[PDB]
Amino acid sequence: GHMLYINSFLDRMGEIIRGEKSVEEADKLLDQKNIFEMFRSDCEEILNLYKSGKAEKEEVQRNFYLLKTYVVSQLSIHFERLKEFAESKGEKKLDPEVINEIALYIDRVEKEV
Amino acid sequence: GHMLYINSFLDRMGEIIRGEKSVEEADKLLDQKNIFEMFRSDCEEILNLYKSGKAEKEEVQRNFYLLKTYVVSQLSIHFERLKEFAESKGFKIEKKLDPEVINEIALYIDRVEKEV
Repeated sequence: GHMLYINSFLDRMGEIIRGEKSVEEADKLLDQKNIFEMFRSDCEEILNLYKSGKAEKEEVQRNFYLLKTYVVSQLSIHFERLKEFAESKGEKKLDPEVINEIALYIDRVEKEV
Repeated sequence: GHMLYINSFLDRMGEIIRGEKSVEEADKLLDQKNIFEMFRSDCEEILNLYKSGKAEKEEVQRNFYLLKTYVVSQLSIHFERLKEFAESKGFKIEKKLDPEVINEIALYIDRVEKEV
């Protein structure tokens, strides 16, 4: 697989950084509970694509591999970047242990595939 | 939204790391000339999804944003990752990636991003 990559957190960060959406939005985004939920929804959406045959299994597997690798390798850095982007214009953080839980959840959901 | 994200370098790297492809393949992947041509071919595939109506302009705009930001901010890291991976595994690579080449790939994407 080679095309499919849902990631709501990443796209929403990009909207704010490109100045397409208000920096005020960083506040709900930088909330670890909402972040955990965003990824859950991503997982549910990707899985629904597989279940309905709309995306082939290999594209959904690629998306899960990318999503897990994003959470493990980039999410902590991105959160801090966006936290710093926001503050440098006028709070909370993301516990490494929540990041693990997101990775765990993606591992779980995927087993279905 | 958005679902589309073509990136051939990222996927091939991931395939070598996962063991789906031989480590023998890292050497070809990490030739900076092949790297530049790979991103050029990706832009063209992406442009053709738009031009064949398989992806809307905002999907391909998302792909080019991620691809441009991948090149400027992740491509050197993944290059080094893969070297470090091929070395441990016993196939040390004697290739490097010019900062200037990174710049020219980003700039090239920046170029085709300006559309159709």
